[PDB]
Amino acid sequence: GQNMRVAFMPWNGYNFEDSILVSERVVQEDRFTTIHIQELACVSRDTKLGPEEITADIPNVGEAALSKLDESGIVYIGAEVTGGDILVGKVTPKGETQLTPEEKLLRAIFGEKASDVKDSSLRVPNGVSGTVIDVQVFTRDGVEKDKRA
Amino acid sequence: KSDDVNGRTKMYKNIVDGNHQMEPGMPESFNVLLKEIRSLGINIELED
Amino acid sequence: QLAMTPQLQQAIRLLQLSTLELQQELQQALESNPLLEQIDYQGETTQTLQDYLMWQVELTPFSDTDRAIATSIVDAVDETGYLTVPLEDILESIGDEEIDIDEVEAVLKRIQRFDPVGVAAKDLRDCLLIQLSQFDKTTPWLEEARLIISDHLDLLANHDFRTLMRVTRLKEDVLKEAVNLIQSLDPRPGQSIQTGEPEYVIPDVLVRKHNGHWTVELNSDSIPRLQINQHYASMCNNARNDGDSQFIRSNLQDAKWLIKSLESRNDTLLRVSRCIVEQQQAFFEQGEEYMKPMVLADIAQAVEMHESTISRVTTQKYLHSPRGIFELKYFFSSHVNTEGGGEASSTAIRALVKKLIAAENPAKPLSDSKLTSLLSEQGIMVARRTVAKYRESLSIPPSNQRKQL
Amino acid sequence: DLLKFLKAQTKTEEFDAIKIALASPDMIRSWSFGEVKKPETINYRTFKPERDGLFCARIFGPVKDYECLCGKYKRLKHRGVICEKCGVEVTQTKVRR
Amino acid sequence: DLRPLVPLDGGRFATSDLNDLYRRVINRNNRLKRLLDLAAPDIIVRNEK
DNA sequence: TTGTATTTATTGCAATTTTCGTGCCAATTTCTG
DNA sequence: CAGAAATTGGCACGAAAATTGCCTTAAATACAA
Ligand SMILES: [Zn+2]
Repeated sequence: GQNMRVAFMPWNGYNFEDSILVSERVVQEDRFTTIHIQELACVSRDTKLGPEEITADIPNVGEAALSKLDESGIVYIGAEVTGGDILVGKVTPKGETQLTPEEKLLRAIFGEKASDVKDSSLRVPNGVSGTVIDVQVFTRDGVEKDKRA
Repeated sequence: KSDDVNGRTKMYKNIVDGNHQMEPGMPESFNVLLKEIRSLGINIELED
Repeated sequence: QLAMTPQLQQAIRLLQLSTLELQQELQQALESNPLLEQIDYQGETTQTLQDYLMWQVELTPFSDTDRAIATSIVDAVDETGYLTVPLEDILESIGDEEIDIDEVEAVLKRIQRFDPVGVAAKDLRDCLLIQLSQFDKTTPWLEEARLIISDHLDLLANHDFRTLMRVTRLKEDVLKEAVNLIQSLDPRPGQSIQTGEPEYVIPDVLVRKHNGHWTVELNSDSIPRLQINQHYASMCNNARNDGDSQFIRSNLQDAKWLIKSLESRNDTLLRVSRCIVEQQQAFFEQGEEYMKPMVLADIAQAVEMHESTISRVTTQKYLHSPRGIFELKYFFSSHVNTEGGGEASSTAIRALVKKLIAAENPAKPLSDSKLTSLLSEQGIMVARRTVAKYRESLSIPPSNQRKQL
Repeated sequence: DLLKFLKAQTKTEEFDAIKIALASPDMIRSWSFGEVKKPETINYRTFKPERDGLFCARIFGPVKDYECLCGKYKRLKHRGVICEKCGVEVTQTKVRR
Repeated sequence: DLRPLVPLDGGRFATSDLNDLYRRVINRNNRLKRLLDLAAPDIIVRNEK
């Protein structure tokens, strides 16, 4: 702990029934400031309609949400994430859908990459904030390592 | 506030509408109790 | 030939069954034979797109009839957010004689401006126009993009950029910025609220690497196995005469036969899988495009069986390699000639074609002739029509429909 | 009429007593909508209910709102229609409760 | 819907307690039906009952 | 001694259907004079 | 402007490959006459 200059006296009821009254210099000097570290995981499994892949080009999201993702689709170290920021860009494949003229029209204008893929990217939970300080990548033997790993 | 499925939405709609009034209804965890009691071979029922 | 008795044909028929169907069929024989036996949270409500749409329908100042119409309209919305039925089917689902199509259109135009905007749109043109109407009037290229969305969308679909310039009277500068603005829109507005999980397949055969050589074994979790009930077998020795012993004898015989037929299927599957993975070690080490052109007659020469047996065994059984999960019939492919007298597999030419197409110049896509000539410099010797067939199997648009600005 | 159909599924039953007694076999057969004959729950190949199973769709109801199992009848305009190909009625998926 | 299956990550529908207890009863009932149809010796049918 | 009812052993053949690569040529795009 | 070169895919070849319905008993063995 810390050595505090303490006084024993009642002060206008702000230390009533086990309460504690603390000065503002204790907060200014960062005497009881602590650091808490929390980890999150993103797992890419193998489905029957092809495998899931971790990529930096999610079809439906804009160019701002991908601002803090590198070429391999993983957040930069040192980026201050908050709220629902994307940490790992992961995409799961949807397939085996028969083509229809409307589906062909939709696939032609916006490209084939947007179609036949879903979005399963890892995002920061609600009410969680911090700074990315460490990223660890585990790859099964046989799978080809990306640039980050 | 807890269990009546059709009353939760009515209460929310009334609160958003500025009318503070509820239609109570019946909890959804007593129907489960009735269905679990009468799956033991015991005929329990509401009457009248 | 071979004297085919209907008890051998059942053992033969056991091969061409998946593990799920095999376990389904084993239960029927298990419950019809006394002497056989086998050796061995509440949840949470997620919010889908239609639930979100209903949460807003109930909070919108509709009327009694308007809310009934909105219920039908929201009900006929798939997971991509597009209306799947004509408004004449909704007017019919209402079941009222005095309601006209004008009211249905009025309610639809209100539902179409919910969250997400553009949901419950009849088609792509309407879905884009709805989103374009919500933009502020002081937006660049708004009218230019709206013109070509409202009038000429087939030209953009076929990448007929030359015709668009003539009809819309536009230059290169605006025809690129407006098209980029169009691409900035959302093609599927209903996928924002997306809920679901993918479907997985538990494999039958597992192949891995050990000490530099590939090892193969059956997946011990899903392998089927039976056993003989010893308590009933202990009653064989004359508990009582006639039926009391004859029934147990005639059922023990068939239980033994069924167990033998199941083991004779597991061993055949294991040997076929080992031969398959031994003949294509190149595929597992360095992915596709190195896969050999093998056929059934090639496999039914090392294990010394008949081609019809290999045909039956490899039906609907999956193999798990470090690369992924495969059909165990994916490894049997066609072939084309090659320079040097060899052969090249079609499943490797498909990968090469995909790789070449995925790296062409976007302004000038490669045609089928420019792919045939490019392949016929590594000695692949493929006709143009075969390249077209491979491309259409890969679902890749022709060269004139891949160009872009 | 859809208005009455939608209004007649949010009503609350009125009562003033709860009676308990013993269940006759005829009473139990009156409660049920079908007989369960096979012990399989889910197909695991199509991830759909198996026929005459614990989680069956003809006995206990649809898995999707106003949508048959095979897919012939799929919308609200067909409400109440029992499909002749698999016997699944097209109603709400809450009737499984 | 009052005895649902548990979906956990990995495509695993683990069977709950009530479904196990129902499957056991259904298996025994089907075996007894088949044995009674086959006219099995009374010892086996007594054990099945 | 032999003739016979009993019990194993048998997981392939041979038709018949389906799929393969590649040529002909008409319809649609692109291009250079 | 416009005829020509280029591209694309439906349809048609023989050959190969993959499926599917069956010979719905022959020979070794232990027992009896
Ligand atoms: Zn049906």
